[PDB]
Amino acid sequence: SNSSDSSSIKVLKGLDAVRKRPGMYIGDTDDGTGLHHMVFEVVDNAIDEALAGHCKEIIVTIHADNSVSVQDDGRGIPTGIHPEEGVSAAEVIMTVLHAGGKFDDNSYKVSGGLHGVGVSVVNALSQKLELVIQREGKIHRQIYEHGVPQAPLAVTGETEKTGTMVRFWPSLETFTNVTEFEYEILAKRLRELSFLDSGVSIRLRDKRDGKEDHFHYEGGIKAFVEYLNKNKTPIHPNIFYFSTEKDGIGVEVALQWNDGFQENIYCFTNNIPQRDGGTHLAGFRAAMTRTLNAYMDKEGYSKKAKVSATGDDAREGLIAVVSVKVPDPKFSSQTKDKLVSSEVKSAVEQQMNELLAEYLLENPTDAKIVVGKIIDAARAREAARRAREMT
Amino acid sequence: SNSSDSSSIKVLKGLDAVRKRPGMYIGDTDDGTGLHHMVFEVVDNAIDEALAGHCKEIIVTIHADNSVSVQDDGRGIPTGIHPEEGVSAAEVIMTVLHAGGKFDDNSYKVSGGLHGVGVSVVNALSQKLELVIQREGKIHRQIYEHGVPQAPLAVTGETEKTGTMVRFWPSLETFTNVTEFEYEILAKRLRELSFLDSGVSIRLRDKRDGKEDHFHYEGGIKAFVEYLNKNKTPIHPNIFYFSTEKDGIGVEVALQWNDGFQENIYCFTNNIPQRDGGTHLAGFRAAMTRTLNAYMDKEGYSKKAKVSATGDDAREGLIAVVSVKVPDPKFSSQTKDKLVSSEVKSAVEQQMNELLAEYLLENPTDAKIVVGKIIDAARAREAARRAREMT
Ligand SMILES: Nc1ncnc2c1ncn2[C@@H]1O[C@H](COP(=O)(O)OP(=O)(O)NP(=O)(O)O)[C@@H](O)[C@H]1O
Ligand SMILES: Nc1ncnc2c1ncn2[C@@H]1O[C@H](COP(=O)(O)OP(=O)(O)NP(=O)(O)O)[C@@H](O)[C@H]1O
Repeated sequence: SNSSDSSSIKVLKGLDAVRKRPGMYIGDTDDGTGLHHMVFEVVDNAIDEALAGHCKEIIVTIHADNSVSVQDDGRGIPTGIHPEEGVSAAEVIMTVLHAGGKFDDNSYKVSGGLHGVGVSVVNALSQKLELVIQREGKIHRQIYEHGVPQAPLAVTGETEKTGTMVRFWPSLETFTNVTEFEYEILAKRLRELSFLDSGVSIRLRDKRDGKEDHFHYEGGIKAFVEYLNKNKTPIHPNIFYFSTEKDGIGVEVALQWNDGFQENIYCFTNNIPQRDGGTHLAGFRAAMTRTLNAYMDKEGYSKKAKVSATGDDAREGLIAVVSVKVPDPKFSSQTKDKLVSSEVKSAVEQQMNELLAEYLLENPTDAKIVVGKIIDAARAREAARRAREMT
Repeated sequence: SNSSDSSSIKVLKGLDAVRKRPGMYIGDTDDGTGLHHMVFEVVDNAIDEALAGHCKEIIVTIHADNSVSVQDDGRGIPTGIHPEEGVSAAEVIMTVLHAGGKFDDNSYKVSGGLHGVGVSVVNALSQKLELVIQREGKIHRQIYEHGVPQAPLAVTGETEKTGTMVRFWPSLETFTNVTEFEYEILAKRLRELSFLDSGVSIRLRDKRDGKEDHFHYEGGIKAFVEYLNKNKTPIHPNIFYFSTEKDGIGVEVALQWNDGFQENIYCFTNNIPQRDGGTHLAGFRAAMTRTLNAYMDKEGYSKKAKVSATGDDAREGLIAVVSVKVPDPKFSSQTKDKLVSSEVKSAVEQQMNELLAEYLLENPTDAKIVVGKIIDAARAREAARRAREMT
């Protein structure tokens, strides 16, 4: 009719569709976030090996030629010929969307990975990708150029070591504006990951200027909160912390208040951060609001001060880390920005409701100092409300 | 623990990936978000036929059995066998991810659709999908059960009409909790869709209770702003408006302030709404702040008042519709909640900076009034600010 022939229907094979529409896969290819998510897509997979108790060291290097390599010491990507595909499993996971060992809990009981597209997306959006896999006594190597394998995966040598090293050179045909890696952006994620995974040595090297770091904090998310408050001024001594595992879901929370008025809840799901929060954030906020007000009410603070007390008043100056371990998580996007697994909200809420209530009662000084802050917040808030009329 | 062989890696063929990980394709499958998005994936395709100037009526029906059908009087899905797929173009689009006519401007100059995934995702997550294509004098029908054709696309009759009808029954194996359609959620989308597409009769029929709607507004986004403000109180007679197309990007804005204090900015890219905003919102906000502030300064308002006038105060009680019409749009998620194409920010900002400036000049009464509002808001920002940090 109007160029509406059957031939007007174009089918994009292989990785063509991701290069064509990088947005739904990698996110923002302009503001520099999707470019860094490229390093993160690889790292996450290494962290997944760490979760399964395999990888205990990860080395991220920014090279002078504007490429990053992520080397881990896990089991290594499977190298054997695929039973259904005909080429090495290594090649399958790199060239096929929705191909991966994370479609069940057989290789990874709990993992951030689940889409079977992460590393293939990086490979697709890369001018070149070098893959070196050590496992089953052999060193394996394979070079890619825009997702297309240059030769079949080759056994280049012998080794007793196990591991996977993926080095990629992002395609500037995809990424614009921000085209070079930024050390600090990598350092932040890597540092938190270290806090989230004690025992895992994470080294960050920058071959452009020689800078480097070695994150191996062992204090967990409690030390993480301490870190988040370093150039802050916490108002109470006892960081509220708990780590439960109920109905197959793990919820770990560490939090503390400061004298500032900024709210900062860092939410994670199987170590993947949720910029857009989600069900865990929801369960956490509803739980903290119910609990804090419940304490103010039963303790008469609400009565004393006739204070409203809202979530916002409560979250003012809050530094909290909420990490959940979910067997089969759900994300509303490929970049795991929002957690949509409904069952998680209750999981976090139940635990926050019970355990935080306990915290308040067990830590009177802390509870009081915090309640004061809330009341004061509710006061200044409504004072400003009344100040509208009293202009 | 050690489960890592080539057989470990699974490859989800066809629509299995979507059924496996519906989230990265349709979003939240439990709160109703994804459920209604299913309908919207369909409607959008019809709206693109409408943007292409081929569809004038769209009838969306919520059936008693909780299925929804969308009928359009457009070109109809290509029924001709696909050159390389060896199956009808209609079946290709319905069962193959990344297959459609939006990978170029041949069938559609501009279109919200671009992923070649929308309606196949729908079918994938539908326990049943009925397809009826009235094309080239013939009626073509085909039934799918969970993405699988029950029989090839068959010609069932003769016809004088062209159009596409997709009735789908969501899979309860996918969708949970909110599984019944909400008329209001559909009505809102369609009514704004009617505003964005003058000349397209959009009908809503609820076969559960007999409720019906027929949106066919012609005042464009200006009527849209009137509509949005009718429940409120606009403070100035003239709605700011312009429709330009520079550098290949069409940008159309319509705004008006009400004496309230909320900010209601609706952003669309090819009629697709952006809940999370994006580059068009960024440019809009920027140009808005700059223009007004510039006006307040040149007209000496600030030289008297002694205020900074931040955008957030300039946007109080504002209602605006920002519709961009871009060739190759970029979204950071399949659901398209945030536009990431950087070139649109410059586009919206420049256009706004020019015409908004002119508007304040060409419309004094309005300008002084709005500025009056801004002033009171910025002043109140500081009055409330005083009491705020005054206990
Ligand atoms: N460092 C690694 N060590 C071992 N196996 C790896 C590594 N990276 C990738 N793999 C395997 O290859 C797979 C496919 O990886 P990937 O393409 O990135 O998808 P994924 O693991 O499903 N997660 P996601 O980012 O949600 O798409 C995972 O299923 C792992 O089994
Ligand atoms: N009602 C309709 N009328 C005419 N053509 C249609 C209709 N629906 C779908 N089509 C054709 O089939 C296609 C595939 O639709 P779809 O699977 O839903 O992807 P899309 O249009 O690329 N958009 P998106 O949601 O971004 O993936 C479009 O590319 C149209 O050419």
